[PDB]
Amino acid sequence: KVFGRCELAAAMKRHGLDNYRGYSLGNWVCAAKFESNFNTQATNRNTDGSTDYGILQINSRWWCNDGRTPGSRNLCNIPCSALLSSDITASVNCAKKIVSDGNGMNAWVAWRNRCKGTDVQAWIRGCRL
Ligand SMILES: [Cl-]
Ligand SMILES: [Cl-]
Ligand SMILES: [Cl-]
Ligand SMILES: [Cl-]
Ligand SMILES: [Cl-]
Ligand SMILES: [Cl-]
Ligand SMILES: [Cl-]
Ligand SMILES: [Cl-]
Ligand code: NA
Repeated sequence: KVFGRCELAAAMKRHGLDNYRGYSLGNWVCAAKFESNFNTQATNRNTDGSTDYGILQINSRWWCNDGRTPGSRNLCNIPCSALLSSDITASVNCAKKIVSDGNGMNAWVAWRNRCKGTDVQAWIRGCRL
């Protein structure tokens, strides 16, 4: 599924991401925009042989199991394929663990490079929330 901006914002809010660990909803929407372009099916192979999965590009080295990332953990206890669902519950549940891991949203390199410090509230502008 390719979410609409305000559509994803509403789903993230429903699922308890707005202000989770202090990060406003615009931060999460901005991260999803630059990680996956709002596409739940997005996958991206990393140079280390791990893969990033779903609307928040959660990575198989630590967070999910794909059976093909040697030495990796599965700290969210989910198959990475669960992160590709039209329903964002698994991705949100796992994002909450990630953002609680110590470095906040700096875990998402596209957040740090493209969202952090910007006017992130623009991403939820005009949304009925
Ligand atoms: Cl957009
Ligand atoms: Cl915001
Ligand atoms: Cl593996
Ligand atoms: Cl493969
Ligand atoms: Cl594990
Ligand atoms: Cl699995
Ligand atoms: Cl959803
Ligand atoms: Cl933080
Ligand atoms: Na893994």
